[PDB]
Amino acid sequence: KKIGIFGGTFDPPHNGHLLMANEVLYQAGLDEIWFMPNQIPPHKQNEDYTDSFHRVEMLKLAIQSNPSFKLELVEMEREGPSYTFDTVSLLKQRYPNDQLFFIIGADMIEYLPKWYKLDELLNLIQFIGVKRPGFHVETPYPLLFADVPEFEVSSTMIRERFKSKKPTDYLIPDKVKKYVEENGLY
Amino acid sequence: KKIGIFGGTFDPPHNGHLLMANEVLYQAGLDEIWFMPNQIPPHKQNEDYTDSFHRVEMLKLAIQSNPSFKLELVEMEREGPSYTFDTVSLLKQRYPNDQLFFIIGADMIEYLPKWYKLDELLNLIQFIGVKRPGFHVETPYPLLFADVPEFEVSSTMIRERFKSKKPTDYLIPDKVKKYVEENGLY
Ligand SMILES: Nc1ncnc2c1ncn2[C@H]1O[C@H](COP(=O)(O)OP(=O)(O)OC[C@H]2O[C@@H]([n+]3cccc(C(=O)O)c3)[C@H](O)[C@@H]2O)[C@H](O)[C@@H]1O
Ligand SMILES: Nc1ncnc2c1ncn2[C@H]1O[C@H](COP(=O)(O)OP(=O)(O)OC[C@H]2O[C@@H]([n+]3cccc(C(=O)O)c3)[C@H](O)[C@@H]2O)[C@H](O)[C@@H]1O
Repeated sequence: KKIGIFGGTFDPPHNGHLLMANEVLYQAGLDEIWFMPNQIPPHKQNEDYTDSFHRVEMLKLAIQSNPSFKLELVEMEREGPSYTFDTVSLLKQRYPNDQLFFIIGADMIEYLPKWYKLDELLNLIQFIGVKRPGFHVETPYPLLFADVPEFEVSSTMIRERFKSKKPTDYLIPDKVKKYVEENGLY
Repeated sequence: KKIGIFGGTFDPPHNGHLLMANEVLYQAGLDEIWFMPNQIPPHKQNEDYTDSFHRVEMLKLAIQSNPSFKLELVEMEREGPSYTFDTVSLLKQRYPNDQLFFIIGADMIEYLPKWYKLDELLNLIQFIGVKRPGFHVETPYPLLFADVPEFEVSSTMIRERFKSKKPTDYLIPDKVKKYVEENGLY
């Protein structure tokens, strides 16, 4: 079972995610994409990253309509900063017969260096890069690519959008927008 | 009444369209965007557009959920190649008290020169340029700009996608995908 782990803090989740996952899904020839949400984002524990419960909620709304997208709360499986090396380690254990790939966008590609235990991690799983507008890939690390239309949208956009009351339409599912307004986020 | 005429042949209409329009609507402080479908695309009369009726049908689906998006079939009422001069002329007559702006993406911007009566049209109404990924703005014509998130997605993408059965999800309203599938398009 060829699976693509798509970790992210999704605060909030937006179309850009949906499109990349859905495109990587096809391009890397995967069976299902796994949206894995951080308990507490490793690279940002000093940034004020929404309570998790709302992230997993917003996440569930953004991916319901796609049969091939599946939630994965394995990192929510208990306390401490969610370091991919630790998680992937664990995952390769629960699912030893499945083919696993991790997915990141241009953005993170630039961050590979600052990233806990990347040299051990890269040995565990293979990485798939996409290419996000504004950032750019180039890494000196083993990484496979997947052509994916560039879509300029990041959560931080929406958050500011959602606070200065700017559009946010056609950038996040109409379901995710409501949850935010409803549950008072951003 | 501040209006942004958003002409296109929309074959098919896609999120890129929806996104740009909804942004320009904000960025240029307009009251509503008018999606204006060609009867027969001026700049490509020897290609294949799809009979129109479907373009208007697909167009109608894409913009239903947005109260500020409106359909304008003015060009559909009177035969022959839909030249923006002729039309904007007429428009500036039916609506003498409303503020009218036209809208194009980097795509069209590059094309301003090969464009029936630009010099006289430019006199009639003000254009608002966006910027599409792949193309790029630079023109020697009087044009205003509206910052709008780059979204690399074209109808010609979809058409090919919809015919080599590739994803198309998250690129066109799901209502638009159905119409195509049901009505045997592309
Ligand atoms: N338009 C777009 N086109 C393509 N991708 C886009 C995108 N907008 C956001 N994305 C991003 O969406 C995904 C994730 O969303 P987002 O919430 O922004 O992701 P983010 O919070 O920045 O972090 C990405 C993941 O990498 C892991 N990480 C990060 C840093 C350090 C370490 C470590 O162990 O040391 C691990 C962790 O699992 C995290 O969930 C991809 O990472 C991608 O970069
Ligand atoms: N991702 C994206 N980001 C921003 N904009 C994007 C876009 N993808 C498509 N678009 C385009 O969508 C809009 C229209 O859709 P589309 O079907 O592609 O538009 P298109 O068929 O290329 O032509 C644009 C409009 O210009 C007029 N025109 C064109 C050529 C010659 C003459 C003449 O007077 O001789 C007149 C005509 O009224 C038409 O409605 C904008 O033109 C924009 O460029």
